[PDB]
Amino acid sequence: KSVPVLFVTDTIVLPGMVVPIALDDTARAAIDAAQASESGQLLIAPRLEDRYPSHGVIAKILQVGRIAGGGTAAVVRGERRAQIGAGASGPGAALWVEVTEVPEAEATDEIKALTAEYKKLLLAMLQRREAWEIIDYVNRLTDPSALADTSGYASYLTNAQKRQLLETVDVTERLRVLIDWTSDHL
Repeated sequence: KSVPVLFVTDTIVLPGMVVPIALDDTARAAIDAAQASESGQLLIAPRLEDRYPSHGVIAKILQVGRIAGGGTAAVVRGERRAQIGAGASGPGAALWVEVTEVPEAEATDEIKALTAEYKKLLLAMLQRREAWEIIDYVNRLTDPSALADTSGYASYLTNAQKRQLLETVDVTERLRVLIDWTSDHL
């Protein structure tokens, strides 16, 4: 399964997040490519360093629009993690990658304990932010991955940390590292 890929340097999109992305040359190429395709699918991947990243997030383009400063951003919603395979030039002038579905994770009882205690630290950290409205939603949230998502929007995590979350398909590994980073709130 082949999709146009857009590399981000300044956000990270995890499954479920909705983010604007300022479109550079490479990026509008990808956006154009995705809007032509059957599926409209867009792969969102962290910074290219010396290798294709192991994983990106399949995303749906919500809206493409001009923004302050004369440039354009695309609003995208992350849908699911995908493993990145082979690359090629493709339709349009986009970079195209073979992707495959990640396996979904069964609800281990220790995942539920990890998710429970990450939720406790998150609510404290949100309470420190006076993010009262978000505390409302986070209270109703039980989906570990969807909860693990929340930290993509966190301003106290580096984009390197967030990339490490993206590339960690293991939920119990994700929750644990999130517990550590969120537990840095002295």
